[PDB]
Amino acid sequence: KAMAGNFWQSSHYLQWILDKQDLLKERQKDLKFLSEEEYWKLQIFFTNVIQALGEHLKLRQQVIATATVYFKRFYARYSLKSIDPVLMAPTCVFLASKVEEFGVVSNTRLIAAATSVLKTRFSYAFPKEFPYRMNHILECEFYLLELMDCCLIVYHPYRPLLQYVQDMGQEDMLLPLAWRIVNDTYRTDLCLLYPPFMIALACLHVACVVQQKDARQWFAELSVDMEKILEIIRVILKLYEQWKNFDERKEMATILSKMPKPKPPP
Amino acid sequence: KMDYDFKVKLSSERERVEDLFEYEGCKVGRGTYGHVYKAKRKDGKDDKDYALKQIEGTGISMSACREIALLRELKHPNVISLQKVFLSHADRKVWLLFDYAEHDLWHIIKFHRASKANQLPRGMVKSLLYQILDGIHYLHANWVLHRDLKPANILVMGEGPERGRVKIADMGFARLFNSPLKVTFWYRAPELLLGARHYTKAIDIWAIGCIFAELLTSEPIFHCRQSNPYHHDQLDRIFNVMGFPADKDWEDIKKMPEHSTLMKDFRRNTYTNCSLIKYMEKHKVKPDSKAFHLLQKLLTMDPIKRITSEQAMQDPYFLEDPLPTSDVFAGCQIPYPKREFLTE
Ligand SMILES: CN1c2ccc(-c3cncc(Cl)c3N3CCC4(CC3)CNC(=O)O4)cc2CS1(=O)=O
Repeated sequence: KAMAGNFWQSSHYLQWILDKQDLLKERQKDLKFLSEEEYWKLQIFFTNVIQALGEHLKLRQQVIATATVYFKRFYARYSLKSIDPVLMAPTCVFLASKVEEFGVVSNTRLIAAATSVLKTRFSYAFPKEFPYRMNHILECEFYLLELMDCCLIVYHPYRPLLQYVQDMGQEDMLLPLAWRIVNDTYRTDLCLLYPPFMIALACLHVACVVQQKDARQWFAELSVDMEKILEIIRVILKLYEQWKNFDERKEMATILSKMPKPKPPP
Repeated sequence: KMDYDFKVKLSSERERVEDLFEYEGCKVGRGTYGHVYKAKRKDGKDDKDYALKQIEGTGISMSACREIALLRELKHPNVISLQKVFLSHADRKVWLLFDYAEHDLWHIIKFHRASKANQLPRGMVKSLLYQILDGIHYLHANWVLHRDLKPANILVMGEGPERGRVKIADMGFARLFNSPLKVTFWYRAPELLLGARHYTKAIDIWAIGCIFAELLTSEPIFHCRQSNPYHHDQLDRIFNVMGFPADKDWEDIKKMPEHSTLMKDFRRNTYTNCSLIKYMEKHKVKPDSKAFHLLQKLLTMDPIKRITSEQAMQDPYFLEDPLPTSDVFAGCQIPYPKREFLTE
């Protein structure tokens, strides 16, 4: 609820809506090792790790989403070789959990969650157990906060989506499907490139198309750039074709070995 | 597994607090929050003073995390501004840089109260009140409660570009589950003393009413002698001042968890010759003045009948001569001393 109406003067909007061409220029560092295709498969993979960590810890979706955005912001600026993403994922959950006020994730419960999720749900990708102890989380935490320029409040599409479906008066029919599409958009770069309400709007439109709901005049009655909303729809429709043609479980061991490795100290 | 080149690059470029600021011997505060210093910039780009707070403890606690999160977003003239955050990796200490505020209401009120035996600019009180209301309104519009408003936290800028502007500070950023259930109680709303489960905008507005009455009289309105939320003697003073609340004045008081304790401990008839009219009349504030009427709306016992900050700013008290000024000192010479330094 805190800062709900301050988006247009927020640190999210003023620093962390990136230019697409700047994003891909910094990405070229890792594209010497990975293909563009392999790079998004890695992005999809680690969005699922962070999601699994969140479910295990019983965190609400918005906390999980702030965590995912911390992870995306870090690797948008820096190489995959800089900090092991296996360390960064639980660090992002840890920090995100601490920004919200209702409850705290303890040290032993964080480490036990990382250990258990990787062994039980991700043993296709990881043969060895989670090797990092809590002091590795605490050290990584300092670098993460510092790289994000202490920007912790993150706006998500869930809140505007709820307001839009309530406005249509079709909460029962459309909200479960549309909410699930917002979840899926975190598999892409969309949260680094568009304001949350536009992502919300694109997800609602796709929900209406799938369920054959005619919301043409309701969408016309909005005052917003539709061309940009169309750009998001195309990213969402392409993500489902990516999903179809991608066997995460069969491919991700090989792709994680192609990742550039952190150089040790000589 | 952390890349070495990435590591030493960041270690080379990292701004360290001890290189950037002179603060040796310039400690001006020490408490549960940590240690505050009056700092000056070593690479002399400006000659401004800054407040340097080393946060209590190590790492990033929930308190630290939320203070950084919210201050990183908040921006209003009457709320204190976080200029920068230093993370010291070796000792794991967090430093926050702020604009330096020479005075506060605790030190100002204490100076007048001290000199009264052994509010000199006209319109100072009103200006302080309006700016306190303007700041708190900005927070409340962003669903940020303060949760611990008091004269020590209402800061006032000294000589410089922001001369006499109020700066709210020390927001209660971390409270578990937004709960007061998880020592002085003079600024605490009666619902908190009756076991209210959660902080509210109204609880803050009550605090503002107490401060206001303190600015007008130089005494804390609900002053009291020194775990659980119920405090008998604190409630006794509120009743001596305000009267005991009639059933019609606060219908929902029966819903409060400590209501039956109140009934057991207190009798209405004890406070029959007690009202805010009578208290303020003894301290030479007129009960027909617009200043008194606004106060009574702020110091309303039932939380649902307390005015909001946005309605308080709109009061005709602020349209009566003298008008509120941006400089609370009204361009006049500031007769208060600077902050004394401290030891370690
Ligand atoms: C001696 N006192 C001093 C000293 C300095 C200052 C001061 C001067 N300028 C800017 C700032 Cl941000 C200052 N703060 C306010 C915020 C605070 C640190 C000190 C206090 N609680 C906290 O969590 O952070 C205030 C006060 C009131 S006091 O009576 O406690």
